[PDB]
Amino acid sequence: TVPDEPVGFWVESIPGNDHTLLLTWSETKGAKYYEIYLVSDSTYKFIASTDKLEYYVTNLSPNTKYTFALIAVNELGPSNFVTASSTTDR
Repeated sequence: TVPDEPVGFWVESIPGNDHTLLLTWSETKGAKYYEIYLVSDSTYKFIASTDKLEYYVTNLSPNTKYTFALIAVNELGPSNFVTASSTTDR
């Protein structure tokens, strides 16, 4: 089957850094990789694909609320999307 939807998707600050966010999520049944999107103007814009359980999104603007969407993917297809948000507030 396609993978489960990831859970525990969190967007975390990096201490003293207002240009980066650390995304993390749980290990997901069936997942061969994960794909991350930025939710921008109520559309999804590709950011990265990874086989890890975390990803640093860099070159962000300070004082901005960012929302991301995450899927898990295998050969059969993707899971549903899950979202999470945080800010780069100084």
